Amino acid sequence: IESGIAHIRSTFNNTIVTITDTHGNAISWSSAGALGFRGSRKSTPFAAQMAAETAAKGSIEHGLKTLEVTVKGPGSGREAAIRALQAAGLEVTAIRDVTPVPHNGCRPPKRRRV
Amino acid sequence: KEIVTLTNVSYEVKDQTVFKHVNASVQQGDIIGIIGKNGAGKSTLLHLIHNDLAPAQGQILRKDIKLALVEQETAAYSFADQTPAEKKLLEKWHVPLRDFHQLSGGEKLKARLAKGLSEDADLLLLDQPTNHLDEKSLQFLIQQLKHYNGTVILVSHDRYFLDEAATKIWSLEDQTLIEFKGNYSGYMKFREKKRLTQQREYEKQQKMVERIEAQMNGLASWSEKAHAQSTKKEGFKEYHRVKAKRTDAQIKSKQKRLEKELEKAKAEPVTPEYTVRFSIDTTHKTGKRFLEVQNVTKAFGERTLFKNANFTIQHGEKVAIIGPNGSGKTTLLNIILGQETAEGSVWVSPSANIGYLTQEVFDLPLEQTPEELFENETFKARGHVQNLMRHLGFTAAQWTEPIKHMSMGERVKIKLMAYILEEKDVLILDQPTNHLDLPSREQLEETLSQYSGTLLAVSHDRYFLEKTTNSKLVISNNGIEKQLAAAAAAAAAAAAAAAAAAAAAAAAAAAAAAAAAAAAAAAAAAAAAAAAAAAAAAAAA
Amino acid sequence: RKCVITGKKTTAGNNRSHAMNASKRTWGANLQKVRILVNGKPKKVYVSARALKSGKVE
Amino acid sequence: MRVNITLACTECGERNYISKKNKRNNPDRVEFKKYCPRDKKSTLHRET
RNA sequence: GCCGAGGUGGUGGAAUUGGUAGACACGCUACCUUGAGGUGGUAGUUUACGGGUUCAAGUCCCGUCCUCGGUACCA
RNA sequence: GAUAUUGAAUGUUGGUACAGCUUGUACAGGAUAGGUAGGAGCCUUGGAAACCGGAGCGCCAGCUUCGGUGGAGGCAUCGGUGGGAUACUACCCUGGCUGUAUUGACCUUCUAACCCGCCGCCCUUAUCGGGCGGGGAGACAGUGUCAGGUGGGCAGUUUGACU
RNA sequence: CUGGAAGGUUAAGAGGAGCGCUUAGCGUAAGCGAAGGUGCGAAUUGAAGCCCCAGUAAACGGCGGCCGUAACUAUAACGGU
Ligand SMILES: Nc1ncnc2c1ncn2[C@@H]1O[C@H](COP(=O)(O)OP(=O)(O)OP(=O)(O)O)[C@@H](O)[C@H]1O
Ligand SMILES: Nc1ncnc2c1ncn2[C@@H]1O[C@H](COP(=O)(O)OP(=O)(O)OP(=O)(O)O)[C@@H](O)[C@H]1O
Repeated sequence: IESGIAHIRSTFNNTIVTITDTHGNAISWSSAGALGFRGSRKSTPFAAQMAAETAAKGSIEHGLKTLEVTVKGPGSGREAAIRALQAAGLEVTAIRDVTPVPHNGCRPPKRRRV
Repeated sequence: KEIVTLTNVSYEVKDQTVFKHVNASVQQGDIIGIIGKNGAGKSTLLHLIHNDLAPAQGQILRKDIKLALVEQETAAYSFADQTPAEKKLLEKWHVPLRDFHQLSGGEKLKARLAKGLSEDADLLLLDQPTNHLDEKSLQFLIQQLKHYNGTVILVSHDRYFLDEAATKIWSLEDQTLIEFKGNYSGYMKFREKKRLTQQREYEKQQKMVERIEAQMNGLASWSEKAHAQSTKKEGFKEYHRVKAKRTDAQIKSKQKRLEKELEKAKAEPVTPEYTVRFSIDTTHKTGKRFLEVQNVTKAFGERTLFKNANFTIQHGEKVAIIGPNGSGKTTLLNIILGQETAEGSVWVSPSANIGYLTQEVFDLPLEQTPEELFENETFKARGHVQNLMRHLGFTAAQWTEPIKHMSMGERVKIKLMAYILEEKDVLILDQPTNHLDLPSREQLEETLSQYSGTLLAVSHDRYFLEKTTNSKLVISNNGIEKQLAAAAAAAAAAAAAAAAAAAAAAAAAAAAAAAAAAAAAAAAAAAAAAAAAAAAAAAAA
Repeated sequence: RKCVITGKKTTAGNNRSHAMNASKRTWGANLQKVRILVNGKPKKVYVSARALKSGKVE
Repeated sequence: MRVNITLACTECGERNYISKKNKRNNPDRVEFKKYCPRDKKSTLHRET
């Protein structure tokens, strides 16, 4: 294929990037822990850059070239992963900043120091 | 179909019954591997199936006659250079033919296993093909044996060689062969599971035995009271004596139930796993400087190995010496330690006590007892020094065998004990890890890390040296290469600096953008664009 | 329960176990009720499965 | 341990004799010359 | 008195003849850290006994002593 | 569980009975030589050198086939190598695809056997059963033989002597 | 008990490598011996169960020791194992 959508989910531990096909069929996937970083280094935006690089390498086989990147999850590695999809040979056209916002929904687990 | 069958095969020598009640099968192209402790008939079994040795009991039936026997130490092996398919093996592995006696130990098994593979064989009875091999030859073995005519039966001592090159395993154990098909990695998964089943069932019958003996003792201590506290009041003396009989009839019924369930159970206590404890001391107060080999040159007529290879190693460090096939590994230690065309200078400490280990097993005062061999001065010098060190470090009640009528998977162990008993403060291990066992080389892998320095560890393994390496001597073309790291690809000046600096500044700009995405608006964008383009420009050159 | 074609029925013999303990046991007919014309009409009687193989008209 | 030993002949192959020996004090296959009544003479026998 | 059980370092306690003043967790000692304690970090002390068997003994064996408990005189 | 009632299709992975043929280099070398025998010539207008495309292997050196441009050229002893000569014959089972016939196993699906303490009609004023017509299950189930496990639910029995 | 089941084992039925026995024949003897009949029979396949992995106690059942420590006169809130 030529076109797909890049789902980045960056949460406070991990930044998982799956480059999928438009009606949701994953070409290749790699996480920050898949690259090898096990500790807190999973949270650094360099691992998100590396994960976007590995997902870009995996996506260009049977292939695809022009992405459409959907940012999900509250984290840090969104900007480096969008930039690293560009520098790894792909094009990033649209940027959907879609973290799942509940309106009121379920109640969160308790705050931590209490 | 099968080709060779075994039934209740045993063997008797002057230690004890090595081997008993052995039931196994060789088939049409099985890759069968012997594992087992050394000295456990690992290669006596091969001489039984070869009919090289006649078994005391048991019937060994075979069908096809061709039995290729490739053993350890075939000791001035012949130079019948015939049936030239051997020379294909003798020239893939890069081994010259010209001699036998001046060859290193590394080449001679590759020149014996060569003649063994190609006489003609539908059945291979080979002892240990994985001693002194480099990985380009160790990998060549598996491509031989996968692309091979028939069945292979090997005694490996390798978890490495059997993950690729095994279909069955004939594990030798406590005097009994047991076979398991499929792999070696899942084989120990199978053994640990059967050990858990037998340990749970022995723990259950031992617990039940203690329970029924306790509830039998409580009834006895009641029957004694109930017999002694009768004849006092209320009812004559046989209404109360019958109650003692009523308890004492149960006290025997439960014992008969106990003995019957134990004769049906027959669940033995689990034999323990094998440990060595082995360790080391070498705690002598030592100086600093040990070995200065300057301007060395070694040649064999026109065969030139060393030329102007200047290296200097002092005390207290792990020196791994790696040669892929014939780098002179064995030759350097001889020309470190000796004369005979060490051309140049080899200076060594005069007061250092260099304890030497050989590759070749040809330095024994043969037909001597280990009693007379090992220096055992008075009383506990046999026990607390020596016999504990043997039995604890793999020996049976084998205090006096002739030491190469021994097992030959010992006699590396004899050298080893003679070193490590006495704290010699300098060791050089010219290929130790190949004759030893997966419980034997492991503890030498461990304690040599806790060893107090000055080690010269030649090892064709890649995983043994990961515990015993700080610096390397990679023998190569035109002499040595004293490495202190990987030292490949000639670590550079301009391009490496540009790459690391541009990547670190790139991660600076990326983290500065990604920490706060909407603030200090847009200098970071020009920064990252120019830095990424310049990184591509530097990597493009 | 006997077959209508041949006189094949339930007999009796022994359940001889190990230790040759003679228990007392019956032997049934593999009979398999099917539709056959024993008269001019079909009547759906018991048959046997020995007599059903290729011999008697369905 | 102590083992029952048959001592088969070599000229006749006939068994003809039993005595006991150790597996430790005599680990090798023992041989003697005894009388073979088929051979009607003294003959070297052999543990089998 | 009889039977059954255990007798190790200050403590509780594992050890199928193969190295233990102790191998394991605590105490204890000397130092460090702290204002001084505690925690924390570093190093340090012949198997109840006597006589064997053994190349080797806590273990295997023969005897003595102690303590738990059952089994008795008596109140 | 097998087997008998109990057969009709469509794929599957092994193996035969008839069949297709391809895969082959340690170095020296102009190269890819598996070896045993003949061997001084063969292939060409029913096409050679060369280019190109693709199935195919490859120890990526170079081979293998097929088709398409081309136009009379390839290729062999001998020359060299080295342990051994290149044009047919077979094999070697090292490493594939495709079809016919069965063979074993597995998955689906069908319906005509079997089953229906499902409906309607008739025998028939019958909650029996049994003929017909539908529906449902359907090679299962049930049932017979054979077998293993389970089985105090039941049965026959044993459970010593001196004192 | 309940659930799982990758794997080990595990029957009969299947399969039939082979080895006997007999025998025309070949062998001066000694012995070998095709085909057939027939006796036995290995490798392979072969479920449930069991081994294994989890849950279940208003299931069957089971529910500890010893040592120190407080103005002493004693116990131990406490600590160790
Ligand atoms: N020829 C022999 N005579 C008496 N005893 C022997 C002989 N060979 C070996 N032994 C004893 O039996 C043990 C086992 O010897 P075996 O034949 O199993 O060699 P192996 O152990 O198979 O070789 P490896 O040690 O490499 O496994 C030896 O270590 C020795 O103690
Ligand atoms: N004295 C000698 N004469 C001729 N050749 C020699 C001599 N010593 C060594 N060589 C050659 O040197 C080569 C390498 O031998 P070396 O001493 O490095 O042992 P190695 O290669 O490590 O083998 P191994 O690992 O079996 O000891 C061998 O091919 C050998 O023929």
